[PDB]
Amino acid sequence: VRTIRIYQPGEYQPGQLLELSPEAGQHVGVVLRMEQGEQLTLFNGDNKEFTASIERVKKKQVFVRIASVLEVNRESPLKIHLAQAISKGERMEMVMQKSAELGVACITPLITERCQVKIDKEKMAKKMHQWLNIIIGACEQCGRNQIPELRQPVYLDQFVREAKEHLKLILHPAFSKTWRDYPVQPPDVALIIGPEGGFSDEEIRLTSGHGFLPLSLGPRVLRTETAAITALSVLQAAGGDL
Amino acid sequence: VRTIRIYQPGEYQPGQLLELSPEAGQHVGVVLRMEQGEQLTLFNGDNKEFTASIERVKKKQVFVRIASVLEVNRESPLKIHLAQAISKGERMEMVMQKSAELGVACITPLITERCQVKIDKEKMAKKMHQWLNIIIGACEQCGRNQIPELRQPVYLDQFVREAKEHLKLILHPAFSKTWRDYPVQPPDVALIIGPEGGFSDEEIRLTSGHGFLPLSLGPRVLRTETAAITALSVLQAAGGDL
Ligand SMILES: C[S@@+](CC[C@H](N)C(=O)[O-])C[C@H]1O[C@@H](n2cnc3c(N)ncnc32)[C@H](O)[C@@H]1O
Ligand SMILES: C[S@@+](CC[C@H](N)C(=O)[O-])C[C@H]1O[C@@H](n2cnc3c(N)ncnc32)[C@H](O)[C@@H]1O
Repeated sequence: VRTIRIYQPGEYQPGQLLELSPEAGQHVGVVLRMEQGEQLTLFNGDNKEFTASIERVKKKQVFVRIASVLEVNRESPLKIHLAQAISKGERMEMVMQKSAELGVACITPLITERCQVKIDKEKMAKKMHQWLNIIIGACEQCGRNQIPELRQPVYLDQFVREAKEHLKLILHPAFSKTWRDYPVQPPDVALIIGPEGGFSDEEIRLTSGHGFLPLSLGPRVLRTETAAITALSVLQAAGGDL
Repeated sequence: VRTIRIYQPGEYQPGQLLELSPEAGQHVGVVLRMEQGEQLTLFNGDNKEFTASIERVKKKQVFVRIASVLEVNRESPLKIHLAQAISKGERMEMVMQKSAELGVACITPLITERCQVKIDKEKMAKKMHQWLNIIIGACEQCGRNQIPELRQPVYLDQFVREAKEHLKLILHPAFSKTWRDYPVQPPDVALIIGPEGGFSDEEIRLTSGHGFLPLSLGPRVLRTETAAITALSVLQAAGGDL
């Protein structure tokens, strides 16, 4: 059995008793049901890991004894900024979880013409909150000791205007080329993946106007959430740490 | 936009009047509520797309008239054999779907040491039916006109003994070799992926001894079902049609 990893930002040092955050301590003592003397690895989002053991469980609060600090970085050298068309429900959560597993540096939810979602300020905020916790959960899972940035949703126009990454790719069949036709390598990539219905010709004219080049992923139509993970897999395997 | 795709095995020809299989009629007649006169693209599993029109719908009996046949092959030239350790519930469903979207040729459900599944012949024949249907659904969605082969569950020990693919790979986070260290090319490749708990040292011992060579997918630990998506994406990108 592997050791449990818990996100706990902030600075602290070995030998120090730490009171776990509300969510951290509620994860450990309540959800995981762990007891005094059990072991834990904490990470702070800054690429450090802290070995620890549970000493006192008082209600939902959890106190942990730090054993040692170690600098452990599992980031890819290829920084990909995913711009993912918003899908309803579980598929978007799937993308949030697995794109973090695949080293994604930064995620922008994208509102595009053929997205089928209701854009409510209250609703969007809840989604953003839920998405960030899924990301942190995936980072506890996969070993990343730095949380990827989850940026506020923007329309296609804004994102394509502000995009400054050195390689800029959109998943779209027309005039597309495979990963071998592009210079996939650090520093960074902007990657647009669209909604189930795809993109309008006007949207392609706008993205193509701002330097986004068309990338294919084989002759089979991939689902929207499949396409994110496949695209990240292929780009990391080409010019990252896969 | 594009016509609804329905898997319909068997032999049939342009100009025939054809009664759809019960599951196909259920899908067309009840789920999708399709009307007489609407169009279907049937595929029989032999890289043929039949254009047909719905001539009568009576609950879940559906009769179509075949108009034309077109040979259309969306199979990867790399034949990948995924042997996926069996995981709980919806994780394995994701593997079946994504791997068919990704062009997998053959799937073997795999029983490894740390799998936590009750070996029940009633459960397992049922589960094999549910996995098959997820696969078939995936070919309908993604455009494969040929169903991947779904084999019976076998234990790791037997699978590794019997494997005959020209390139054999075992996926484990504590490896360092990447896809670039191997001749990933036709005809075929066998790939072994572990459960949520991974492989034991004994299993790594066993598979290495039977010629499965070590493959890593970067320094982050992927969920069992993420690893199937990433591994197939990378292998199709390297030697298939991605
Ligand atoms: C990834 S798809 C999202 C929709 C997905 N089919 C679903 O069910 O949710 C978004 C757009 O990406 C494009 N796309 C999908 N697979 C592709 C591929 N293999 N090569 C190039 N573009 C692709 C398609 O044009 C699609 O309209
Ligand atoms: C959740 S992982 C198993 C974790 C477990 N603690 C272990 O490593 O022994 C499930 C499967 O995904 C595959 N996998 C996950 N990350 C991988 C990586 N970075 N490189 C190669 N295989 C990986 C392995 O085949 C593993 O058995």
